[PDB]
Amino acid sequence: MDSEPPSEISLKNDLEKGDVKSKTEALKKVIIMILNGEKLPGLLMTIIRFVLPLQDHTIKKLLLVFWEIVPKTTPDGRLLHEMILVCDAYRKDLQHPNEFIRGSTLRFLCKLKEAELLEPLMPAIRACLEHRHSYVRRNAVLAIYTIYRNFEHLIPDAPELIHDFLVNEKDASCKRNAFMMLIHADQDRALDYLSTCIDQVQTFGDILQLVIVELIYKVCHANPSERARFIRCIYNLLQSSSPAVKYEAAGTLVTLSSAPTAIKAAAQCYIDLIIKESDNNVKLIVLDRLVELKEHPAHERVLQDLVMDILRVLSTPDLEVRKKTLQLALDLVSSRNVEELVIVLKKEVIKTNNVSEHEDTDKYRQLLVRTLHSCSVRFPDMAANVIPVLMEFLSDSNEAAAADVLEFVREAIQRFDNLRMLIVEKMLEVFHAIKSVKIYRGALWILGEYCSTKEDIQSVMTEVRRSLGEIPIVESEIKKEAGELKPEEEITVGPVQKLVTEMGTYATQSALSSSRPTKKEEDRPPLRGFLLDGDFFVAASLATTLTKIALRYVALVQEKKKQNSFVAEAMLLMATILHLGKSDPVYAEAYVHVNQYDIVLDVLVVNQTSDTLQNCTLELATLGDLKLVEKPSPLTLAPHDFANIKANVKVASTENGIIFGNIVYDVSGAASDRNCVVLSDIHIDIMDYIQPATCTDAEFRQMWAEFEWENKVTVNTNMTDLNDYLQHILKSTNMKCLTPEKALSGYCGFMAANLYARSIFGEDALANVSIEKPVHQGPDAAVTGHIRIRAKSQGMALSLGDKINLSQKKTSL
Amino acid sequence: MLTKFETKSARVKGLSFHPKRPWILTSLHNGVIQLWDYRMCTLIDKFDEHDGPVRGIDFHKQQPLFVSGGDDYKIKVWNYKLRRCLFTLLGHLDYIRTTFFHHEYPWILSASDDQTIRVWNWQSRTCVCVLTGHNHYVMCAQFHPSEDLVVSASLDQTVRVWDISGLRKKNLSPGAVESDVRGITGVDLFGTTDAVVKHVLEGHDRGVNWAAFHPTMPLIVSGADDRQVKIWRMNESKAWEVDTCRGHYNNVSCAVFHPRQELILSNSEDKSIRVWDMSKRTGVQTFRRDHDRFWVLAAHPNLNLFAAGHDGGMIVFKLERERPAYAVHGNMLHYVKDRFLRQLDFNSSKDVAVMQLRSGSKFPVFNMSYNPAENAVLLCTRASNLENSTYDLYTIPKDADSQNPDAPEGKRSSGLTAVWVARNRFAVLDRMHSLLIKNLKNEITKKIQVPNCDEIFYAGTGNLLLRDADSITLFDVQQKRTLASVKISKVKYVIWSADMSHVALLAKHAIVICNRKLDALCNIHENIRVKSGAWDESGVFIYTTSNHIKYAVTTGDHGIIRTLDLPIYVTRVKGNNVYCLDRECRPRVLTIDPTEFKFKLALINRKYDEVLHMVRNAKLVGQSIIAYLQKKGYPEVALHFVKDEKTRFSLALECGNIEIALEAAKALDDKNCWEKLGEVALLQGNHQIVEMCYQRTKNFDKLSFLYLITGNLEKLRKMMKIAEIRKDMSGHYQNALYLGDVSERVRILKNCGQKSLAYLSAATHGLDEEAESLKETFDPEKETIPDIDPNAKLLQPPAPIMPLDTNWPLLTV
Repeated sequence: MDSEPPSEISLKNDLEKGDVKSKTEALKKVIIMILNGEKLPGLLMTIIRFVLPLQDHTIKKLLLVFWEIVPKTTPDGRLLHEMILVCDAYRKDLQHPNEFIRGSTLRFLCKLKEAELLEPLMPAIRACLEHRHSYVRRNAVLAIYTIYRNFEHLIPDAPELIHDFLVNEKDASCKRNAFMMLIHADQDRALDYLSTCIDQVQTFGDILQLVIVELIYKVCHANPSERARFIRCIYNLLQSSSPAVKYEAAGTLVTLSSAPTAIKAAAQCYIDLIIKESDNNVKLIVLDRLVELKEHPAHERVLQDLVMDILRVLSTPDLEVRKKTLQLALDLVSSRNVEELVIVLKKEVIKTNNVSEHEDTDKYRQLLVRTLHSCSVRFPDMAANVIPVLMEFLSDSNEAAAADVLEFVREAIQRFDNLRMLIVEKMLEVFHAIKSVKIYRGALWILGEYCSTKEDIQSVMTEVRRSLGEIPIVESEIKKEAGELKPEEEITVGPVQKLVTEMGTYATQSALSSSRPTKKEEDRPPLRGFLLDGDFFVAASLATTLTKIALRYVALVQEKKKQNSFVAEAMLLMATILHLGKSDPVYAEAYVHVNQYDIVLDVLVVNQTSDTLQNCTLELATLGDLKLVEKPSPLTLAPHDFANIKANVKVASTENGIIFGNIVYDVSGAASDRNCVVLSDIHIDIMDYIQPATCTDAEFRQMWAEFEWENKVTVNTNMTDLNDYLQHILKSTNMKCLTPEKALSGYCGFMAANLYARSIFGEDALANVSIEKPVHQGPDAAVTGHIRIRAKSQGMALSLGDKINLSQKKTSL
Repeated sequence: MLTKFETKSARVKGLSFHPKRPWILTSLHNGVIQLWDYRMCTLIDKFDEHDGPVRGIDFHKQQPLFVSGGDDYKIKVWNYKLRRCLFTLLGHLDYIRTTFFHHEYPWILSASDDQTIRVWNWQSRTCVCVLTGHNHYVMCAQFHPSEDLVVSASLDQTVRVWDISGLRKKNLSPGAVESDVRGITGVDLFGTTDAVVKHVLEGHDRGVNWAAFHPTMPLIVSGADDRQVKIWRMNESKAWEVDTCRGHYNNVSCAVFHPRQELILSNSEDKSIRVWDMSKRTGVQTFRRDHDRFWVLAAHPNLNLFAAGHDGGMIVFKLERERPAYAVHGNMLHYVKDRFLRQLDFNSSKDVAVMQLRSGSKFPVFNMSYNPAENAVLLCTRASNLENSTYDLYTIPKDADSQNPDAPEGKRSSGLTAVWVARNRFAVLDRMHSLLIKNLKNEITKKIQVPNCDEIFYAGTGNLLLRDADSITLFDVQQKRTLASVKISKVKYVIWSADMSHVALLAKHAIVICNRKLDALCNIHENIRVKSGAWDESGVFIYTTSNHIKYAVTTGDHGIIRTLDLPIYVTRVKGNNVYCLDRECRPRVLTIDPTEFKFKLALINRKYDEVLHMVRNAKLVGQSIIAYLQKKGYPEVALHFVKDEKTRFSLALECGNIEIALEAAKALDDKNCWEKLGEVALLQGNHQIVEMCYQRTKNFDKLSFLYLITGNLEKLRKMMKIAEIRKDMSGHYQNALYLGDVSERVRILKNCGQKSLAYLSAATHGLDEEAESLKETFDPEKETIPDIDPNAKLLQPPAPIMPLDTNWPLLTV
């Protein structure tokens, strides 16, 4: 009988039957239905009658079982007395020669904090005063303590009965087996006795002595219990810069992340921390101790650095461990992050050296070039390293492989003015075999800026200019680029001037030069030719032309703040980006009142009628996410009764199977068809059910992408900013205004709120409230705001859309 | 036709409509019976009462029960509230096809396929009667709304009308003493197979499977095994009244009358359900719903919906109206037609209804419209949207078609539509499907007029002649011109004040009440759109927005007057009463009370003495009397209710006299209140009151600071000691400075162990001896001269004021 709540009639029958097995099974079936929480008092006389005196342990044990989980509730066969049918003949049970029945009886009897059993539990310590097992003596210290807990904090429970009444706790210390139920409030002499016992311990018993009294002067003295306290005590005597090298903490710690890569990744972190405490700049974070595994002697054999190499990773162990490991290389050794990121990047970025680090997918290659290159932009020393490695990247000599390479290096030159003169000659080489945009773009920029340095350019450019591949974006990049630097410093059959001619043709003009350009018609609609066409005031010469622009870098460009940079090593970053970091007539009148922060729905129940409505009961219901914190409890609604009855309200619950409308309120009365009527007290909305939750800009952005929010409305009374009406109203449809999606200035400055919720509707809810408050001569519609809304199938989107207008209720009875 | 309900259950042999409630029972061939709340969508019960087909099903609503008959050969009675079998009885010896319940005593009738229908009395031991005649199966037994007679449809080619209180049927010749039944050729030929004959009816269509009545007619229609339906008079057994409806293709299981339409609805065991003309008695149209065969039919005796049972399940289907146009005059609701004929007026919480003569509608409603003075009703008839029909005007208090044909009142004339309009006796009509104006020449206008025409909009309903083709257009009195057009969001309704000059329109929050043309007088405060609400011409606006009728406002007061037990629409407010009718159109009325209204009419006119009487438990709530009256910043209302320890606290800061605060603060059992009121106290000016508070919040150090500022020296010392012990070094420390000598610090600091600080303080005052004591007890060296003096005079003259600022003067207003 797993859980069957109607079966009590059969149990009575089964409980006495003249067959002992049946009786045991019955009583067992009662236990299992109560434990789940089901019907049990009908049976009581039957249950109690067979078992009572006997020394036959199994039925007695079963009855003994049922007296610690419901004795108080059941009363057919027990009623209320001092020597109840729980203990009257269980004084026999306590005083049987078999330890088990006595012991069991003692154990339940003393366990209860019952006051209708207080006297019978007190000399119940007799059953276990003699200690036939470790179990008997432990059973005794726990039972005396449980007696002490049960209203006997004074002389009824404190001395000895004949050996224990609160003194097993003392005795246990010096006896062969220990266990101290003495944790609080008990004899001082036993506490003292436990200390002595630390030495003459029994190990289970030591965990009991130890919860009470901890800290040792020793190293130990033995056993897991003492050992477990000991690592706590050690952390005290050296708190300083974490544990560093984990103590006896290490054993539990592995299981704490049994799923399976995460342990190594964690372990790797600690091992890296431990090596050294470095400068602790941007991603140079290694704490713990400065010297404890050093770094870098030149006589150390086979050195520290061997373990450091693991941390430099491509994936060399698996991805979770990889992400931890790349950060960890950066963390022990660099200048900041820059130094070790360049080494690390050199390995990752595409080459002709190894083909286990090159790939023909263009974005990844490109990104890897940008990561290597960002290190230079960060720190100078890296510029010198980067440029020759970049030329190796080029040497791959696939159209695309060159292409990616050329694209970053060209950015680097914008930063690094006439420093990378050397690269230009390498960069031209792979520009001729071509099937893509990227190669043309980049090459034309290097060869263009670099012209003073070289003289090749008609020849290199011209094979490509009459070759094909994909050429949209090529136009833009060649347009600003081709002439640049020194007015007449090249010549192969086209000097720098031919280049300016070319540069202009490629931009949007027409001219025979480099055997004509591939295309002329520019990239995306805004860019066009014209700016540059106007430009080249002084023909490709460092002055105030293309050259200027080329040998200068747009805004601030420093660090790895992503200003001509990309922020570490490209593969590690994907993982970091991913991390969102999300945090019968009846009359009612009613108002909601709050006194001393108690929120209640006031209801007055009125019988305007002369007719009888007796049988009157009042209930507030649990609909779904609405709940009663206590229904109105008066038996009112009688002939010409006016009553004030208070129903307490909650807003947060779990969905019930009954209707999901406004608030259900139920009054009952006389009638047999409609004994229960549902009638209303004032408004509560569907919106309550939504649950508020919040987003950060990353979670908002991810969800924006994840599912559409095209749906918009413009809501009146969003004249005001985010903070005022809009927040308060948004709150009531369990929403909250978080992070921005705005871009403010002297022409821009709609207030933008990123909203989130996680509705109990199988959807989230998100929105952006844009408040069109004029920051221009031509506003949208002046003050008002357009709320762009969604939910996960946009079923709550709509709630956001209208619950940001207005919202107010009041009455004054 | 609209599908209200459709649940696939599999082959439903029996179907019955509850006459009390809008419920359906179905008995299935699968042996399951189900009771459905078809409007609510909630399964009431489900019983497998027999293995095989259960062919008959009935409601036994005399006490809240359902009755079923199955092929167990029994009529069983079942509880729908307790789900138990109330009683079981032996109907017959074969299939119970249909069962019917007597309302005389708990007698049950069962019709069987063993050729008898019997009635059995449970209450006693008796089987009271057996009604015999059939020679082949009584397929169905059906109640009329009177309980005296029943009809049975049997497949021996007859319909037998029975008496249930009678032995079989009940009749006796007054022209002879002999039995009505003749077994010989008389004026008709039949056998001897009855006790007597009251009415043997034709059923010839090779046996009639079912018979049923229209709720208000003696006429019955029967569907039979062939492919015809035959309509019979059961009240005379005429054969000059019986017409045959032809359409079906195979054995017609049933045919019953549609209560609410002038059509007869039939269903057959082919695959079609066919609808029949009830003024022509032949098939108007055939529908296939492709659930295959239909073995049962049902027409609602509560005139709700209509239902037919099929071999896949059953459907209850809808041919009814939703949201009808209406207006209330003084005690008369006038509404546009809905099910259950004409009803209205009276009740206030019951879903019962009762009749009064106030029918605005008494013929197909092309238009129903009130006079703006409310003295006539215009009902436009003979449908059409061509250019002509008829319009009949009725008098508003009690309505006939014509009142007298010899009197100006109740006349009729032609006009496609006619609808009343302002000037309060006028009407405007369409009689060419243009806007024509109507006069009669004095009194409420009844006579057709052809002058004046327009070329915009198209005739329909209204109350000011509403016409639509893209908007709701109000038309003028004596001008062809459009008076104005309204475009707004609606909840499917148009709400009139009661006078039909004015109109209320529903908007995004609540409703707005407006005058003639579109001019907004005010907006009803309430978050959501109300279902309906009406204004007693202006001022007292009463509305429904849920299940309760509450006043938006009366004289600036706000109240919920009372709740009803059903959702409802306000019919309008004309008089003190507000009258309501819902979708089904059951009435509720409510007297506007002097409950909530008097209380706040009184509080507004600053009467508190009046207001105490006014306080009743029909309007007490929690915050409109006992805590709403704690909402004046110069307490007035606040003074009156102050019973809550919080309201008392509040009251005190709003005056600025915190003498009451401390006590409320006390009774709020809280420290925070004492410190905050103490601060307010310092603000009224007096520091005695501040001290007491601040002392018990334990801000001895704030006090220490306050105290020279206040100019006490005695009190300042008390603070020093009781802050000494706390080691508040910006409490105990203060006071020594503040008195002319520093000695207080010296000891406190000694106890802190701050010997240095203690010496410096002491030494400077020239208490070098104490300074030395501190040095000697602790580490010496007192010689050192810090960035502060270590021995330069400290003396201050403490507080020149003789009366202190604990004794700050006050008068208090």
